[PDB]
Amino acid sequence: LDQILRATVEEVRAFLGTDRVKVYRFDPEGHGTVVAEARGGERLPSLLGLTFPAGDIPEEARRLFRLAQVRVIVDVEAQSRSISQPESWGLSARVPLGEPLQRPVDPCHVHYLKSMGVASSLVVPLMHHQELWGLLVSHHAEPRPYSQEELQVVQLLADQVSIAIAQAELSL
Ligand SMILES: *[C@@H](C)[C@H]1/C(=C/c2[nH]c(/C=C3N=C(/C=C4\NC(=O)C(CC)=C4C)C(C)=C\3CCC(=O)O)c(CCC(=O)O)c2C)NC(=O)[C@H]1C
Repeated sequence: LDQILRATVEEVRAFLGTDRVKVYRFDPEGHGTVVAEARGGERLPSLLGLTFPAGDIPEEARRLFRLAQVRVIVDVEAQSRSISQPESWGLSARVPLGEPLQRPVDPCHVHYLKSMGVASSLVVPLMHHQELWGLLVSHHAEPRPYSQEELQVVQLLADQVSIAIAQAELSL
């Protein structure tokens, strides 16, 4: 699995040429590990082999990853603002899909990325419909907005990858 993913992040990155693209596996406890990381160069430190703090993924958001497989952070310049204080939640039948087009992100995570030297982050999961094995995230040091064309690229590869991680798991 590791070898496959590592090969996936390196090759895919070459196509996106994005400052940094990595795969993030989710552990039932929340302790996920970087099993795939690509970088343009020694410009941005490598987070490979490092462990992220458990709980990095909130509650309302993580549930969306399982429901809509669609998340992205907008240019910090436009300064999207949000509050970690949501009103109730949707029902099983209802599937909330970013009511607004600006889907503002609370400041806590925005400045967090600023600390990472990132302005806009895109997320295109590499997993199943009702089950999340991991998450893919791309970093672009530009205030430019996200385009559907970007989705076209990962849509075909992500689906083939999400399948790879699923098929590879059977080995063990
Ligand atoms: C601050 C109190 C907390 C918080 C809230 C929060 N998180 C997001 C957005 C995202 N979080 C990430 C982070 C990652 N990038 C990575 O490199 C990795 C792998 C190690 C992760 C998991 C990203 C890219 C997202 C998804 C984009 C999105 O906006 O959904 C959100 C949005 C959810 C919402 O609207 O409430 C917020 C506001 N982040 C924390 O970790 C807490 C400390």
